[PDB]
Amino acid sequence: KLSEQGVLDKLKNKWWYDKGECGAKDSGSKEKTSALSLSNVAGVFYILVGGLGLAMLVALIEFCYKS
Amino acid sequence: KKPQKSKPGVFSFLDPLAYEIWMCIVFAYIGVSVVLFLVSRFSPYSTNEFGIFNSLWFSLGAFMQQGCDISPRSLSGRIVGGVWWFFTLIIISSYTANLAAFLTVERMVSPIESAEDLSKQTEIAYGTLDSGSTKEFFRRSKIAVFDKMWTYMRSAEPSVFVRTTAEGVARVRKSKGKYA
Amino acid sequence: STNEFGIFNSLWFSLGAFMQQGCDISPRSLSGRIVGGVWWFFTLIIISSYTANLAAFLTVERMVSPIESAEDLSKQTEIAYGTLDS
Amino acid sequence: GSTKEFFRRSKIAVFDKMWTYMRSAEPSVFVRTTAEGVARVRKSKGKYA
Ligand SMILES: N[C@@H](Cn1oc(=O)[nH]c1=O)C(=O)O
Repeated sequence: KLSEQGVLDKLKNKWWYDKGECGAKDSGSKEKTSALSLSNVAGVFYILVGGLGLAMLVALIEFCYKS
Repeated sequence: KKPQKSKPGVFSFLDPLAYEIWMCIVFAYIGVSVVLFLVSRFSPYSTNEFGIFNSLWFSLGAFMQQGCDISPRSLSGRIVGGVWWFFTLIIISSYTANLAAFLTVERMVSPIESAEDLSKQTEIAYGTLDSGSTKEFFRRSKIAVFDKMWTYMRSAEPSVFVRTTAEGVARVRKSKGKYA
Repeated sequence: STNEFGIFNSLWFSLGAFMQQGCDISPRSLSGRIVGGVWWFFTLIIISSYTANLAAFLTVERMVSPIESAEDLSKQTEIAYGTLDS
Repeated sequence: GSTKEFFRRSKIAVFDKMWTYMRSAEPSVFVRTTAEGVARVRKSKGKYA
């Protein structure tokens, strides 16, 4: 009797809608973008300092082909 | 509260990167010049001009993308000249994106003005003068955007209703824009 | 004995440094290169600043309101008002 | 069918807006058979749901 006239459906509209929502209200304007972390650009340093060592190994193998 | 802009610091231009990045940039700029210094100043080396005054200056010109005076004429010198170039390609380009990322977000920041925005913005709390004509106007409300407020204003914690208007202006002034 | 920095070359080193261009002239002193160093770091920020903001104009549009709330109607004397007779 | 009647006696406002629209859209968004109901998706190439 309550379902054919939608009293129960309105109670479904009652209890799950009155508790406060978590929808687009915090996806809308509760974001500001951060600065870049080091970890976003960390792998460039590993290629850099790894390139620093790989330059040092070829400088030592020139010492063989110079001698 | 009328949102006057907060003035940034004078050191706010470097805000797209973290200041932990910038210190690691300088430590990298020091080490790359010294590694090239040891490569250049080798014991049989002819005509290798890259001293500690040049290799400090060559890496600076490579980092700022403004060219250089001379390039390293040695294979191990071209390696460190190579990886520093791919270093300074990314760090400059990553700075351009996050500085664009700050400004694209900042123009999407819209002020709540049409009172539908006020009906949706739970971050800014809103209240009325109780025992007047405003509070009764939302009591017998027949518009759903008004209905949401009277759903909220009865249910907000603590009391958003303010007894006098002078304190009603004061809860705007105290919250600095957190309250309506 | 070669002071290639004239008053007419100091403009030209500084200009292509502002226009991201490679210059043939380089400072050869510690008192000289500190000038060219911080001028390089200056233009690195500014061109990135110009690129960033112009994206933000084109990404987010914001069409301005010419007239508002009848105080702007009194000061504006370009528009013509309209009313209905009878 | 049973879909059109489910929006007829609708008690949810997001469902209510559809039954406000589906009765009022021009031309007939209701389709007699499902094969033509798939066809108005295929013809519109994403303009129709
Ligand atoms: N003067 C008003 C009272 N009032 O002032 C406000 O600013 N809101 C409000 O309800 C009244 O006659 O009821």
